[PDB]
Amino acid sequence: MKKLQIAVGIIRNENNEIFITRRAADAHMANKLEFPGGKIEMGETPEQAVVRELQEEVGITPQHFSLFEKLEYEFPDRHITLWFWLVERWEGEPWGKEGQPGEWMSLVGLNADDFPPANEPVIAKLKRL
Ligand SMILES: Nc1nc2c([nH]c(=O)n2[C@H]2C[C@H](O)[C@@H](COP(=O)(O)OP(=O)(O)OP(=O)(O)O)O2)c(=O)[nH]1
Ligand code: NA
Ligand code: NA
Repeated sequence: MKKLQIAVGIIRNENNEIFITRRAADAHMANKLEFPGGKIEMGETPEQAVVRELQEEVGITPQHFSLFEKLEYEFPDRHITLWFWLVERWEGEPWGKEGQPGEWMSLVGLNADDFPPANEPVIAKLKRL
């Protein structure tokens, strides 16, 4: 099975809300809630990837973020490594720049069942911040 490196951004505002998008019906992990992000490309670092992905997907430039969690997940047909970046400062206002659903969700109200299963320990970790 193919093995991908994925960089995602946990976009947290000052009211402890997270900017969460929903994946398309024909995507892998279809219809799931997600942190915006995507594939790290050849020639780019994980730090560069999360910046580029958040610019493409939601129209913000992260600054002074940090690695919140790195983990491996074996899906039924693919293995990925997920780089979860905590993004607490950024330029711009996040929106559905690719036409995807996107909105602010209270951290305490997040339900891990709504996300890909790889996100479960990260969501649990965020809720103890
Ligand atoms: N973006 C994102 N992906 C996640 C999360 N949790 C999780 O297991 N994934 C998985 C789903 C996918 O298998 C993979 C992300 O791939 P993607 O479809 O977002 O990649 P991409 O946008 O770069 O794809 P492409 O259209 O550029 O080719 O990581 C998450 O919180 N955010
Ligand atoms: Na991508
Ligand atoms: Na993506």
